[PDB]
Amino acid sequence: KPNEIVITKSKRIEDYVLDTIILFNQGYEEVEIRGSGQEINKAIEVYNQLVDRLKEGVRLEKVDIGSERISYILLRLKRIY
Amino acid sequence: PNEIVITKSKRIEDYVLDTIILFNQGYEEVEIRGSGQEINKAIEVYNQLVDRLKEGVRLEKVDIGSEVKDRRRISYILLRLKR
Repeated sequence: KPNEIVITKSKRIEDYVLDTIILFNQGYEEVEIRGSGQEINKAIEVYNQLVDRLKEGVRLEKVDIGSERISYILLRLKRIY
Repeated sequence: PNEIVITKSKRIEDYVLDTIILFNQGYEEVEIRGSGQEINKAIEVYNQLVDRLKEGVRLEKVDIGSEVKDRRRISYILLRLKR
């Protein structure tokens, strides 16, 4: 659960990127990022900024989409050393 | 033609109608692309196709990323749906 992030309106994209890299740095090899509704685009932009930084060092392990009546996306990312 | 790009003008139900008609016309797989704001919209099109077609439609592939469109950087989602 500490490597499970929910994207909300509260923080900037860049804050969630830093949150994710800190979790990776702390030894969680995988982090889940969840976004729903208007924050699906935000979650994808968090992923894009992570890839921009880490390149091969991060891998998109799994993408789930669905409804929970609002849409959601769930991304599983893996740090690779 | 079976490569749909979601915009702000059309409603979700028109894209749903669009996809089902492509399915019946012989396009077994339809691609739905949404960028930036319309990522959430594209997923909603998918969810309604599921809500009406149930197991008659399968999510084959989901791509996410960023790219440059009309010289602005945008996030995108690409959904490939199979009938």
